[PDB]
Amino acid sequence: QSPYSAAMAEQRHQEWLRFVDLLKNAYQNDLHLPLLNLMLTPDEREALGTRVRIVEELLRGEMSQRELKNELGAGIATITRGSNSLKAAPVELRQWLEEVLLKSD
Amino acid sequence: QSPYSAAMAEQRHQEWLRFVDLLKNAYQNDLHLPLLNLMLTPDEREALGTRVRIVEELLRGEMSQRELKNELGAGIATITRGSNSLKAAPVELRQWLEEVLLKSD
DNA sequence: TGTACTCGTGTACTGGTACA
DNA sequence: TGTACCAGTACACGAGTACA
Ligand SMILES: N[C@@H](Cc1c[nH]c2ccccc12)C(=O)O
Ligand SMILES: N[C@@H](Cc1c[nH]c2ccccc12)C(=O)O
Repeated sequence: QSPYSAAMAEQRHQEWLRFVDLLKNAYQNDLHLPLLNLMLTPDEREALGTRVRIVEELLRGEMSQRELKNELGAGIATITRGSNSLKAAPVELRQWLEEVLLKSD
Repeated sequence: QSPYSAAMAEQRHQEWLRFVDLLKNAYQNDLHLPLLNLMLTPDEREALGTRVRIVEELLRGEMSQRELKNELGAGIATITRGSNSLKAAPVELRQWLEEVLLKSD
């Protein structure tokens, strides 16, 4: 059993909250897409316009191969793979994610 | 019926904005990490750490130089891509980065 | 027969060398 | 001079296959 610097949410590999404070401080206005450029490949317009499009239906249909995740977008894998959402675990904090969507509780 | 996209239309690409306003709100704590991974790019948790960290230090003066780009974590193709990064932004969006470094604020 | 999951490839990442 | 291509890593984006 090794010791741990307090509990809180960030620990072991935090190095991210210092990232959000500046990443969103720009989000307030149109300064959310100026970060998807200074990094060259951040042209994730498809990795964002198509990936968000996967939960968009995963939280409603979640049937995979039936709407248009890839026939004209991109998700077939990024929409059916969502079944593995455990990777970024939604339920852990989906509680707030649903708060801004449904969180019917 | 129609998405009405003739003039302006909603907040322009609501797909990215809906993911920005929801981010900042949860970006305050760890409610954004579930989304940054289960709805953005999760293995990118390292990519963002290294994609901005290069621009972060780029404005400072390091993380790129036949040895900083590497010691940084993967800035070589990145540090160099950082130049191409201007591609997703004609020095305008990069201007927000300066807003928190030299532009003014 | 249908559908789900897993897999493929290109390249995110990571970093080295050569060229511009 | 540093990076862009290129090499490596392992994954992402994207594809296909297998089972039910
Ligand atoms: N996540 C960034 C990673 C990146 C690629 N090349 C870069 C150059 C500089 C900074 C970041 C990057 C992106 O989407 O591209
Ligand atoms: N970058 C995320 C995007 C993604 C791929 N497949 C998904 C399935 C569901 C939700 C998101 C995704 C990932 O690699 O996982």
